[PDB]
Amino acid sequence: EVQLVESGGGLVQPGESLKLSCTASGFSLSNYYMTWVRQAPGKGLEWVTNIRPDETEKFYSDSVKGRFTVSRDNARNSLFNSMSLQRVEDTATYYCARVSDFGDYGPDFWGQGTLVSVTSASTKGPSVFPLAPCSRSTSESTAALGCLVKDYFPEPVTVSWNSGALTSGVHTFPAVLQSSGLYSLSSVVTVPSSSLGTKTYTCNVNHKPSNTKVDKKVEP
Amino acid sequence: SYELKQPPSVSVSPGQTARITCSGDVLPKKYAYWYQERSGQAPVLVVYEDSGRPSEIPERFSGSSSGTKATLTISGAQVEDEADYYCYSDISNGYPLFGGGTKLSVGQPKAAPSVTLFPPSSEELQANKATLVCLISDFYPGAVTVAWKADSSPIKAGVETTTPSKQSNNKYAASSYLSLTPEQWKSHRSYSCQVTHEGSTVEKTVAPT
Ligand SMILES: Cc1cc2nc3c(=O)[nH]c(=O)nc-3n(C[C@H](O)[C@H](O)[C@H](O)CO)c2cc1C
Repeated sequence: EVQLVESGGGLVQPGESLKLSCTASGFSLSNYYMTWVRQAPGKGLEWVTNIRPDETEKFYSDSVKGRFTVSRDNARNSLFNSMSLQRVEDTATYYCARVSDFGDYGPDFWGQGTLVSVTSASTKGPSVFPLAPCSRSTSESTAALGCLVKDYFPEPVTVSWNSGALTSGVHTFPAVLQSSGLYSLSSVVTVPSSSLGTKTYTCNVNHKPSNTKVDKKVEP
Repeated sequence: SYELKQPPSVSVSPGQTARITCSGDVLPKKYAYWYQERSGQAPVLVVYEDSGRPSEIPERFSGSSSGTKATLTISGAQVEDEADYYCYSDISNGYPLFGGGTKLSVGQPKAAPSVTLFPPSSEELQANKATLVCLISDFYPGAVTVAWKADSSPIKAGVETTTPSKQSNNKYAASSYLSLTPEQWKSHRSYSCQVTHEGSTVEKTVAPT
C-alpha cells in the first residue's frame, strides 16, 4: 500500500548543498502532486514546495525560492529536492508527502522524513557562568543558585555539585540547541538563603567530547 | 503573509471531548485540514475539506468549520490521541499554509510550572555577551508557552526555548534563553520571562542592578 521513503538528509555546512530524494511505492506517482514540508526540531510544520505531476509548475515558499528546486521522475516513482546555498534556518526534518486531490491541496500521506542538519559546529568547550539573582530573590528563605554552561558542542554535558556531594535541590535542565549549532544548558540547585553564606556551592561541569572539566563556585 | 492562528496547547481528561481551533482571514474561502503528528513521527491526515474524514481515522475525530475558524473536535479522548495537531489551508492566491500547531495532552494530576529568571552574569558580560536564563520546572501536562519582554514590549530576536522534558518525578522541565548584547541588556531597564501554562501565567522579571 501507500508508502513514502526519504533519504539524502545529512549534515552539511552553510552555503553547501544537498539533494534529498523521495521514492514512493503503493501508488502511481505520476497521478499525484507532491510536496516537501519541513520541520525544525521542536517547531511547527513549514511548507516548502509543491510540484505538478507533469512538472510544468513548481511552487516554493519565499524562504526557499531560488535556492531549492523540486523535480520528479514519475517513471522511477521519485521526487527530488535539491537545496543549495544552505542556511542554518534550513535545518529541520524534510518530509515529502503525497498531495491529496480534494479541497485545496493538503497532503494525505507523509513519509517519515529525512533529517537535515547544517552547521560549522566543531567541538567547542563550555563556558561556565554563575547564576545568581540580583537583590529581590536573594531575600528569600531558599533562593536558587546555578551554573550556565553556555555554547558547547557536541552533547552530552555532565553537571554535578560539590564533586557529587550535593544532590538534593539539584536540577540540571536539558540543553537548548541555539541557532549557532551550539548547545547550552543551566543547572540550578535550590538552597536556603539562611545558611547560604556559610556553605559552598560548586558545580562541576564535565564535557568529555571537548575533554574539558570546569569547576565554578557560585557565591550569593 | 498569513496565519493559521492555532492555540499552542490543549489538554483533556481520558474519555472527554477536546476542541482545537484554527482562525484565519481566508478560511471562509479556503478549505481547512487537520493532521496528527505523534512525537518523532510523520504527520497523519485526520480531516480534509473542513469536514471530510479518512477511512482509518476513528469517527471520534470530527472536523468542522465556519466563517474564519476551523475546529478539530476529538471526542472520547484516548491516551493515543496525545500528539501535535496542525491545520492546513492557504492564502488568497493558492500558497499553502500551516498553523502554529497545538499540543494535546491527557492524564495525571495537573501542575503549575516553577519559573526562575536569571540575569546576565557580569562575567559573561565581560565576554561581550549577555544571556538571560529562564528555567521552567515541575509542570504538567508537558506543554508551556514562553514569551520574552523588553521593558513590557515583546521581542523574538534572540530566543531559544527548549522542548518540554520529562523529569524523574513524571512532571516536565523547560528552559528558555534570551540572548542580548551587553549594550541591550543595559539599554532597557527590565527584561521579563513569562511562562503561560494552562491559561495560567507566571511572569518573573529582572533588571540591571
Ligand atoms: C502556490 C500553489 C500551489 C498549488 N498546489 C496545487 C496542488 O498541490 N495540487 C493541485 O491540483 N493544484 C495546485 N495548484 C493549482 C494549480 O496550479 C493549477 O492552477 C490548477 O490545477 C489549474 O490547472 C496550486 C496553485 C498554487 C498558486
